[PDB]
Amino acid sequence: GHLGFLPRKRAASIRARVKAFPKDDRSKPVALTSFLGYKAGMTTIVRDLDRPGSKFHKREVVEAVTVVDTPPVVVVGVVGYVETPRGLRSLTTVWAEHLSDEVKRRFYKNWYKSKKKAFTKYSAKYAQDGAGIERELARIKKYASVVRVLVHTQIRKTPLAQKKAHLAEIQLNGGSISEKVDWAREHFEKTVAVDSVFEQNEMIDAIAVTKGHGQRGYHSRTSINHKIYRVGKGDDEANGATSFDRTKKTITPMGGFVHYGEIKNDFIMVKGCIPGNRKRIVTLRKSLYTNTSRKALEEVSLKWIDTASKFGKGRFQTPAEKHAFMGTLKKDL
Amino acid sequence: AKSLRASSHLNAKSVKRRGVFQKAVDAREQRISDKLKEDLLKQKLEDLKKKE
Amino acid sequence: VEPVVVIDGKGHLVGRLASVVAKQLLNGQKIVVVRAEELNISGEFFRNKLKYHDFLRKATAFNKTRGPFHFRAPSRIFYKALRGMVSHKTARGKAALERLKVFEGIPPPYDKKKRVVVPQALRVLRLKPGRKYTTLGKLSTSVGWKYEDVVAKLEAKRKVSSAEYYAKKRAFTKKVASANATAAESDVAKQLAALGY
Amino acid sequence: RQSRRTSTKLKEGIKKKASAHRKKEKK
RNA sequence: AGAACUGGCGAUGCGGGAUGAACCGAACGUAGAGUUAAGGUGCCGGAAUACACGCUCAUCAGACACCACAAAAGGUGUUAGUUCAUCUAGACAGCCGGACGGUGGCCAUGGAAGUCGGAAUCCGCUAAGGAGUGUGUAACAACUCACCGGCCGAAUGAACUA
RNA sequence: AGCGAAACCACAGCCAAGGGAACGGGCUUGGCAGAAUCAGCGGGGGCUUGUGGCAGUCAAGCGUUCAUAGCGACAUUGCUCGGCUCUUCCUAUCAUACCGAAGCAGAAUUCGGUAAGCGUUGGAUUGUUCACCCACUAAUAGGGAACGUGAGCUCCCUACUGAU
RNA sequence: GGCAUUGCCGCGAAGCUACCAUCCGCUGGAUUAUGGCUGAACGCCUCUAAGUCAGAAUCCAUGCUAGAACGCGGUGAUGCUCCACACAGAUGGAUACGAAUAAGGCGUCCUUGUGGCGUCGCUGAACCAUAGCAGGCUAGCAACGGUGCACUUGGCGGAAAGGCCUUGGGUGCUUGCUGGCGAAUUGCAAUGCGUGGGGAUAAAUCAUUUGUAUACGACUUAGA
Repeated sequence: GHLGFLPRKRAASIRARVKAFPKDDRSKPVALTSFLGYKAGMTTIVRDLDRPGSKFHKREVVEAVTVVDTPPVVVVGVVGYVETPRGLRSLTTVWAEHLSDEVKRRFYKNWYKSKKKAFTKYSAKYAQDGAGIERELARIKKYASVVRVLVHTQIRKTPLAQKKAHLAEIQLNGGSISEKVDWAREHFEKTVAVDSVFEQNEMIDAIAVTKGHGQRGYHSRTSINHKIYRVGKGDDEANGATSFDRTKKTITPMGGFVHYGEIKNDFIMVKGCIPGNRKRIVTLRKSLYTNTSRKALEEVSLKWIDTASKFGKGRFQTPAEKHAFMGTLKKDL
Repeated sequence: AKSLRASSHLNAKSVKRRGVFQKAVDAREQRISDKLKEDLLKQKLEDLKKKE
Repeated sequence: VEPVVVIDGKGHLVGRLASVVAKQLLNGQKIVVVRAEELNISGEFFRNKLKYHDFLRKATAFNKTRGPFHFRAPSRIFYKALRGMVSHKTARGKAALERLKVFEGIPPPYDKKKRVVVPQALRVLRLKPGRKYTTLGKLSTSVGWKYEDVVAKLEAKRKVSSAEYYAKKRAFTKKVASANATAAESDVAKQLAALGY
Repeated sequence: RQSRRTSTKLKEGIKKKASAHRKKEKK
């Protein structure tokens, strides 16, 4: 086997962590660098390949893509790390007062017995014009090279019963640290959209903990360069409808995904297969650099999204496709 | 044959860097400054539903 | 003498320096070495860069991880060097490299406090003038140390913020060296001189 | 790389080569 | 390899040689004090990061041990010598000038003039010019150093030894 | 959950090198090393290299005196009972990488240099295998790790993979 | 269909799981060989000696895996309260420029410089502190300073800041100067902050539940 993947041992968490972060462009205004979500099955996809110089130029091409449930995500804190001779050293993190039940729940292993007294005497540290709070912001604003944001999943929106929000650090590649903080100041408690991190037709890498078996498996793996096909939004009906097909249907197959629910909010559709399995948390980073290849230049024209039920077999797409073929039966009339 | 760490593909994928996919990020960067900043304005509407 | 003798590599010869830094702990002498990176040596560069890698290869067979660990960062480079002349392993030893401390740069609380050197071990003063002589910094780097800069940069800072200091002091004195000058030559004084002072 | 320790079988297998050079010269 | 002789270990500790059957010292009652042997005195290690004169840079120096094997040589590394030769009658290096006349010697031959070759390598002029040391040409030319000479102003070159 | 042996037992059991004697397990010099414990494997117990020897024009020097006691370096003249898996390392490189040389036009070839990063096949023969041939591929390089993987072939200790 | 050591056949989701399938598989330095540039040694020349440019699938980073179980940081939550007990070598001062060393401080004039003039170094053998019962108790003079102590104003320090300065007042002390008292007999040396129970309250574990995990552990979930 491969030597570099040693020790082949258990990951620390269900949530694998972003080892690297994208560099910096100081000319840009402030931008997030990554985003989190949950793996949700595999779907078949067809489109015409507008790749020049190709043996499959302009022809129809069929490929399996994974959909990842990515809800809008909420800031609860900002962090400042100083550069040291010894690397990096978070000198201060600072939070946002109005924390949700989901975030607080991350601070208790036993939520039921608890007196739920968590960010409380810290919330009374907030209760004034600022003073102590605005001090610790100025602390960061003075020193510290990289400014990272504390955020958590909106898991109540999720069709998962795990109920306990995941915390993940995501840094900021917007230039000047004065801007960095004065972007995190305004964006405390505010929910952050998925389409405001990634567009369609983009290369991204993904992180996830791998499908455990019986030691074998259950390692953190990062795959690199994967094209986002579709960014959909939960408020817009007909996600399955392309510019071609245009029949009103959701990307969710008839009766939800395999061991995963209805997709009642925003999602990402990524080329090929993300590591791990459905339910697992994945964090998507924006590829560290600019990989200008014709593999990355092409803007895709999706044709049709296979929304057949993968549980068992799928001969049809919508419930409207069952009774147009069957007609009408016993229990109906 | 050339490696990934060879001098050929390093020079080739250095010239093309300043293409469209530095500006497509900037075109999306405004949507971060638009709808996410509209989330600041939408919650300011509900705060004016509470201040009334 | 002094309880803590913050030294300072800046132009010393990894060896020698060491040795003495060594003896001195063995004879119960709290030291502290600074600016490790500006430590020197003997010979070209493309040497120390050998007389090393070799060292590098070393490492263990069956289990690479358990073996001669090759530290990069200067400090340590020089450490070793020294934990190599002190029967380390034996109370009296451990009891030493217990007494030691080797920072790269010159962080607080030492920034603020006089240092010193160790004749009997400066490039300038031992190397036949004009002869090949390596300078850690590179030599570290060349083989892993990821910071040369941080140090560097987060340096220049220090130097500054200091010199500045200086001044303020140079300004001060001057005044003294002036007061004493004038209120010098009146009896009392005189007298002293006779004795000498 | 080569070593600079003399193993004792050599260090004394030099003496027993040097002794053979003594009796060779005389004859 | 065999023979003779004299030691050492064998019955034998102790200091030294990082460690050891064959090496260095030194043959032992129990102590204190002094002096040393052999070996050392950057640190591990008790003891001069002593003094003095030199030599050496090594891309894994050297501290390698009757200086014994790979060793006879190689090197535009370096320090000293030895023996031949020029040297203000101007040397060494260097741009500059001449570098010729029978003659484009003679056989070879489409073509050979110094220069694809074969056998002689003469003679005259001079300061000095090889019947020629190379580049080049179909053959010539032009260039060439070797030998002078002028411009400059002192030590230089060759073979070797360590 | 109960009941419950024995064999065995000087003593412990980490590597690397050195410890002259097919002796390393305690020593010397290093690397190192944190209590406690469970589950695997079938894991272990200054040698040499490239150009023959014989007679000779050789020809620097050394030979008691010094070519003729005589040797003598590189040259040139004469005759003429093995081989199928899986690990690791070596460069003395077969391909791939970049150069240097060639009457090397181009394509291809030959020789040489730095380099061990990455690769190195399949079929008829076994009276003792002590031979080889066309088929592909970029190329189908040579070796070491001693009874390598013959306790994979015709209830002694611990490395290692992981787990608390 | 009661049953057939898993009765046979047709097909089948869930799973075991495969080149028998699909997706993915990176860019910066520094080099060897080599080609150079300036250019000595050696009044020419020369890629080299001092310099310097480019350059091999190499090297080293970037990226990828793990995270030292005795490496570290930041942040959330209250230990608090009542009783009973228990107590690797300080001895005046770590006395802050940086860079060079075929060079440098320090002072001064400015023509603001690689500037001039002056001067220093040849050891910290210095500097600053340094007298009082191991440092007492009291009387003035002269200064308007030195210094100790809790306070207070403002500022600086993120590399391991966890210290460094300053403003204002109070209170000591002052050996700067002069005093006035005490020292014995110590006999001639032998330095002179945890427990064991309670009470109130933060949380973890067990037990239960879930399965993305699983040999057992461990891991993930859920429950006033």
